[PDB]
Amino acid sequence: YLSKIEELQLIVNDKSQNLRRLQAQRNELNAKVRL
Amino acid sequence: PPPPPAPQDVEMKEEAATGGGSTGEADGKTAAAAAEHSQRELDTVTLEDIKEHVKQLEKAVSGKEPRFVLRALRMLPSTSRRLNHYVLYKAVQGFFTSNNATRDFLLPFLEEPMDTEADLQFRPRTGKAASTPLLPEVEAYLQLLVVIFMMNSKRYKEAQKISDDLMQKISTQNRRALDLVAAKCYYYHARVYEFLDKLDVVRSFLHARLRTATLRHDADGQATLLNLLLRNYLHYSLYDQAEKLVSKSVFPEQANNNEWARYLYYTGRIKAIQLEYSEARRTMTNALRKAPQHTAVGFKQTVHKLLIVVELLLGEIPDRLQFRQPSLKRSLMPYFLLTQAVRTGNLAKFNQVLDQFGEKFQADGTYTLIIRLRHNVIKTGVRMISLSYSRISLADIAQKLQLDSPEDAEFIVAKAIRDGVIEASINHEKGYVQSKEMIDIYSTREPQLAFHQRISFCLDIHNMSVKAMRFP
Amino acid sequence: DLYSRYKKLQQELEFLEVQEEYIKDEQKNLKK
Amino acid sequence: PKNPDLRIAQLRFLLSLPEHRGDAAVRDELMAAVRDNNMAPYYEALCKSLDWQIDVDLLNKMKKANEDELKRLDEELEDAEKNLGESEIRDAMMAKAEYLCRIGDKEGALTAFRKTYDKTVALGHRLDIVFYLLRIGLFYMDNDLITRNTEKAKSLIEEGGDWDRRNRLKVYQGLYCVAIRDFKQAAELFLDTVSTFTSYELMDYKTFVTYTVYVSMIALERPDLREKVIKGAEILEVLHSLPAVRQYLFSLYECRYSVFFQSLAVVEQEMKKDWLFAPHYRYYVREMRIHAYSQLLESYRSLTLGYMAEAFGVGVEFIDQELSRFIAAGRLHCKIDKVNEIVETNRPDSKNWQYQETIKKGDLLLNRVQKLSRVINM
Amino acid sequence: MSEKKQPVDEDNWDDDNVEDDFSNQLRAELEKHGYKMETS
Amino acid sequence: YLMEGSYNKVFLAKGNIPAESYTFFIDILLDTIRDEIAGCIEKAYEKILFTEATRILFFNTPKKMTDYAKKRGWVLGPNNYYSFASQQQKPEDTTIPSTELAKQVIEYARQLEMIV
Repeated sequence: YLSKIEELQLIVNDKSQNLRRLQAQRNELNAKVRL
Repeated sequence: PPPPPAPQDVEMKEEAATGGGSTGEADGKTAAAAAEHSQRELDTVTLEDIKEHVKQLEKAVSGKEPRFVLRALRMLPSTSRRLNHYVLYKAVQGFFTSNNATRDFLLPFLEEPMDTEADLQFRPRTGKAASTPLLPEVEAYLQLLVVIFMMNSKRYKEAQKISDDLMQKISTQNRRALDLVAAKCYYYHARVYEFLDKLDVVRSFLHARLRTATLRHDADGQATLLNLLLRNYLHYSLYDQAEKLVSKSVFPEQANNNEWARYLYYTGRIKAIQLEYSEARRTMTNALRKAPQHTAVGFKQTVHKLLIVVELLLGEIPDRLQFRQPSLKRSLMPYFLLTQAVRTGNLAKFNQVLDQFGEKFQADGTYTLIIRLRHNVIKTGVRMISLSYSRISLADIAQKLQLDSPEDAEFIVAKAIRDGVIEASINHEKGYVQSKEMIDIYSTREPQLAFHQRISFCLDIHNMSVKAMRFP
Repeated sequence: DLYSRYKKLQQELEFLEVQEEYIKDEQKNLKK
Repeated sequence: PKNPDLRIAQLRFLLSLPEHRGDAAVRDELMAAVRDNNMAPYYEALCKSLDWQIDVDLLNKMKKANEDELKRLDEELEDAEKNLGESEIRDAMMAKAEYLCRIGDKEGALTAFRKTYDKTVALGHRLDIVFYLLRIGLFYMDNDLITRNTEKAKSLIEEGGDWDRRNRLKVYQGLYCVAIRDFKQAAELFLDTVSTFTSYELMDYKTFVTYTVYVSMIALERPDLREKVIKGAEILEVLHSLPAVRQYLFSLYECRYSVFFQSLAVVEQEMKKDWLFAPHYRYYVREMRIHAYSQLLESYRSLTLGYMAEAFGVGVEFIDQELSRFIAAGRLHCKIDKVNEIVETNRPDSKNWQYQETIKKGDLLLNRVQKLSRVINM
Repeated sequence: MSEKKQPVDEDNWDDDNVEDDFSNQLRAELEKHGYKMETS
Repeated sequence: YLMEGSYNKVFLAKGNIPAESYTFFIDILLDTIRDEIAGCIEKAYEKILFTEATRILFFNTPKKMTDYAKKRGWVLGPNNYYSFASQQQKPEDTTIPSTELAKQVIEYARQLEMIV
């Protein structure tokens, strides 16, 4: 029960998948604008 | 028997998207909040507050809560057939006889989907199971075999705090569902515990309940429990208001967007009742412009009867007739006449309105109004006339405003300098003010000094738009 | 499973730190 | 068929405001009851005027004659509908039954208006609808009548409409915009003065001349003032018979202020004694005065009151409460001193408020639709 | 709580009340309140 | 009535203010009269004379008002009173308001950068 705390609290921090989802989308966007 | 199909339908539409829907939105979801059926279910809570909830009467007694509380099981995919068991029991209200199995038989019913099986892992099914049956019961407080069951049903919701802080071996983020419920129902807690008396150990329930939402789930708890604490200390006397003065941690993401509004109204009443004009009236202003809609009558009207009282104490106040609901008109009959007594400089009227409606001023209960309202009369007069004339005499304003002597007028000028309205001196022999207005004061750099805050404020809002662009 | 429950999400944290840094550089190239 | 009934509006206002002549209305309006078979001047004056000691059988034999005309209407309508006339007998019964609403109360309305309300088939069969409700909505303090029938006329009667009668609608809407204090729409709606010589709706064109002057003394700008009362002569001659009015306007172009007090006080005496003003003329006079004062302040900067008391009389402590309240009414941008006696003209726009209004909108607007931008979230 | 029939449904204010308190009054009226002096 | 503007409602109140030893507190009330006189004797005033020190101050002349002429940096004029020769000590404060606003241009212009 000791360190059963923080890893789901790091799964809280998977908004970087969402913010960097927008950044990955944007990479595709302007990358293919360039292409 | 033709109307109860409507709670039969909307009930199943609630626990469909909520139970199966938000449980499916809770299994692995919600990087921040993918459980849109949390907020959808709260919109159905508002629907149950607009409508009758489910079975307060509904032409029968006690139909849905003995019915739907059973048989979820969370098993092999023939548990949609358990939803078919939920649906096909509706020939009991339609064809059969309805029977009384609420408020007395709910006490094992709440154990029943837990006693079907070890049903499922996530606690929003349990808080759904002790909220969505029991929250239809909290709004019938006729104080006769119905408030003790609000009492006990919210002891089961105390067992939802117990099954909130001690669930998922710590930190699955279902508070972002359950505090979404444990906002609303906890207010109902402080409703029903204050339907009879002041609560004193529910103060402590609230205290440790604030402490569990400290850091591991600082999401929707701290602000709503902060409202319960604020209205606790507000309904009670003024002793614990130095708390925010030392523990000012009152700043969430302000998600609910009405919680932040009426919350900032409430601490507006706090700083108002301490002593404050400017900050108090500008969060009266800010909470006033954050008043959501006109979708609830009266709740802005009476709260706005209480909103502009510090502006009644400014002396610079207009009369709220476009705010005036005509249903509020019969209740602002003292209050229209109160601000009538404000702008009139009469004294017999000043004590005549207080004399006439001191009982409604007790319903106000904010008699710091009257201790400084005569003071507000003399500040409005000196603000108007001091604003008017550059070199007036104190004998001019004095024996017009019935001051009868020069020396207390010199005390008015003295404490007006001390309060800093005008730079009025005295041609010091016996009074007889020599003074000035103040124009040619400055007008050019001083505005573009303010434009640092206008446009630094604008770039604040700019980065609010960039972070607003961070959403999709 | 607190042996390596704690550790493994950091391995999948560093890399998106690097591209989180790096998308600004590539967009900075696409300005060029 | 409106003008003596517009005099009935005049005369119910005579019943209403002047209690100096506490019974002039029963004199000339009961004089209007014994003629025209009008039974209203003891219905409403039975309710509103005096105790009516005895006029009972003398006016109920004519209420009996009102019943006789009413029942030969109630025989002419079905004894005439044998002919195939599209709303023609309906026109015959709405003329004399809306004229019964002229004779009687709103019973004449409900047997008249609501009866001819539905099978309106032509323009005059809606022109008499909208006009012949505008009369009674004007006679009473009613607002849904005179606004909403004209809303119907904007819908029904027009489809583009006649040039003339839509200007007549502009005249009726101008009468509401002078009932309410709608300054630009009164004078702007009274712009033509061409198609309105004397209709059956116009019991006096000179009253219409008063109606346009009493608002063109507020809303009209000074180049617009010379554009109307000086560049336009079509109104000049019918107020050339009103030379004190014309004197007040040219004085208003001159800013001589004692004749402002005189003829403005006379205009106030009329303003007491004219309907559709009583809820409104409190705003009038002082606004009139600040309409004079500002250009007075545009005269120059460091003014003394004695130079003003030449044009004012004893305007020393008069302008104390007057000018101090006009400053205190959020108006009259100046500063004032007693003994050094500084008067101030300023208010340079490119200063702060032109810089202010956009964020005045875009703060409650910003938090408003920003608040709308979070309903999507939770 | 909107549970009824209803879901179909200082600048110059404090001064619109005092200015609606003296509604037929003599707030200004120069030639009246100013030249009642020398009329007798 | 204190904050209404009557320091003589003090002496009208002290006619019957014992109030079970409400004597020390009304002496400290006299203190909060006199040190506020030490604030409000020339706040935005031209000057006063001795009789104003007889009215607002009391006890005619102790060495406490002579102390008031010799504690705060006071100009005891000949039957005359001054805070200073100027009472305000020459306010210009910078005579240069511009360069610190260029420091506002330093950090503010930096704030315009890093964002878009």
